Amino acid sequence: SVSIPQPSPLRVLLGTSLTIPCYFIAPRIKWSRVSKEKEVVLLVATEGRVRVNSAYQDKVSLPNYPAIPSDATLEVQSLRSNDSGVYRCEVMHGIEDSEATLEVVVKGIVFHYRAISTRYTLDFDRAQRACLQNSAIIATPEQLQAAYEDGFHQCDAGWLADQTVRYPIHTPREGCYGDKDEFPGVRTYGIRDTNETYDVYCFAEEMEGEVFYATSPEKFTFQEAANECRRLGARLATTGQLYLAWQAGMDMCSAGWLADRSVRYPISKARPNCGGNLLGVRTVYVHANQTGYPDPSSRYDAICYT
Ligand SMILES: CC(=O)N[C@@H]1[C@@H](O[C@@H]2O[C@H](C(=O)O)[C@@H](O[C@@H]3O[C@H](CO)[C@@H](O)[C@H](O[C@@H]4O[C@H](C(=O)O)[C@@H](O[C@@H]5O[C@H](CO)[C@@H](O)[C@H](O[C@@H]6O[C@H](C(=O)O)[C@@H](O[C@@H]7O[C@H](CO)[C@@H](O)[C@H](O[C@@H]8O[C@H](C(=O)O)[C@@H](O[C@@H]9O[C@H](CO)[C@@H](O)[C@H](O[C@@H]%10OC(C(=O)O)=C[C@H](O)[C@H]%10O)[C@H]9NC(C)=O)[C@H](O)[C@H]8O)[C@H]7NC(C)=O)[C@H](O)[C@H]6O)[C@H]5NC(C)=O)[C@H](O)[C@H]4O)[C@H]3NC(C)=O)[C@H](O)[C@H]2O)[C@H](O)[C@@H](CO)O[C@H]1O
Ligand SMILES: *[C@@H]1O[C@H](CO)[C@@H](O)[C@H](O)[C@H]1NC(C)=O
Ligand SMILES: *[C@@H]1O[C@H](CO)[C@@H](O)[C@H](O)[C@H]1NC(C)=O
Ligand SMILES: *[C@@H]1O[C@H](CO)[C@@H](O)[C@H](O)[C@H]1NC(C)=O
Repeated sequence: SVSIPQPSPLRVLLGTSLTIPCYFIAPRIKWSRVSKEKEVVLLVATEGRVRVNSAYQDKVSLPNYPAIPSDATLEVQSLRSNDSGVYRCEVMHGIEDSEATLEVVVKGIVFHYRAISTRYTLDFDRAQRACLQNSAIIATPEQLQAAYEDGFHQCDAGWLADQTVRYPIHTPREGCYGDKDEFPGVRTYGIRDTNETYDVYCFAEEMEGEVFYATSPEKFTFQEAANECRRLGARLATTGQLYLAWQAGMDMCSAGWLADRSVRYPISKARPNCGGNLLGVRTVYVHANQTGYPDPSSRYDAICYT
């Protein structure tokens, strides 16, 4: 008689802490998560002891077990996008066993943003407006830490909502060592004066509409792309909306204009000729050091948003 007294699905933000109450009426508690075609066992508990999946140590626990033997409440800390899925609370008592499920959707995505004024040109105030102009708000360290645990690697320092300047690193290297040297993790410069200029990390929570490509035989200049999205009853998508679209699996091997006068394209399948065997939002720059948005007269597709 296992029950989870919560409506499904449950939608929570990236970087927060989750609590799934599970009650039931010597028993063996087993928590699992079903995401795509895979299933992961989070923890197993019996006789007052909790064995936790090695990769989820300190992240998941039973805060009320075994102090209350019939309370299998699960707590998940530092919610990532890969912590989304169908959570199963399973209890066994001898040959008997029942279960309850709850689908959890972790909303949001963190992305690095280099502005049209180019590298390290955003002070704390302009770092905040760049996110607002891209369907997002400046990210918190908790959100950046969660994105790093999802594999985010970016060797560009950027402002954060707590007036710190950080960047996440998985593969330490000359130029990306920071304060942490060869150990992986999110580097930090500490709290910085607001007049200092860096990039920024933005957190896009959600979007109501859909992102789609609009093209033509001879492509579009930036202003022609803006008119084409308008003609179709839409508008140019922002960088934040493209990242959310990519997160939902959008793939298009063609660069296109965005509302911030940038040129990007999403890649969800790693091919050599499309994205260079990399996944994510690829940005086209003028100079090889990833500086300078393309000239507005350059011809690209239009990335629209309903
Ligand atoms: C105050 C005080 O004092 N403070 C303190 C501190 O101190 C500090 O510290 C700091 C630290 O931090 O440490 C420092 O800083 C530093 O400093 C130094 C000195 O000065 C510096 O240096 C640094 O900086 C850095 O550096 C670095 C280096 O350099 O290294 C850098 O790095 C970078 O990073 C980044 C980020 O992560 C990255 O990204 C990079 O990398 C790169 O990248 C690039 C890019 O991205 O771009 C790349 O490239 C690329 O790649 C890709 C991939 O692979 C590719 O893809 C590409 O290519 C392309 O591709 C494409 C595709 O898509 O694929 C193509 O296209 C195509 O094509 C094809 C053929 O044609 C076609 O097919 C297609 O299409 C298709 O088809 C077609 C036909 O066919 O027809 C058509 C249609 O269309 C379709 O269908 C196409 N596609 C399309 C779509 O269209 C193309 O072609 C190609 O091109 C690529 N690109 C290229 C251009 O190539 C690469 O790879 C890579 O590499 C990196 N880099 C490198 C070099 O590596 C960074 O960034 C930076 O940052 C600094 N740092 C920082 C962070 O800042 C300072 O100094 C001091 O003061 C301390 O520390 C502490 C403790 O003690 O404390 C405090 O308080
Ligand atoms: C997190 O989920 C994204 C979704 O595409 C996936 O690409 C990435 O590999 C996942 N990371 C981890 C560490 O599971
Ligand atoms: C910010 O202001 C301080 C104090 O006025 C000044 O010394 C410093 O050069 C400025 N920083 C930058 C990055 O311009
Ligand atoms: C990037 O390369 C271009 C072209 O050589 C150069 O003008 C520029 O100074 C370089 N660095 C930065 C930080 O823009």
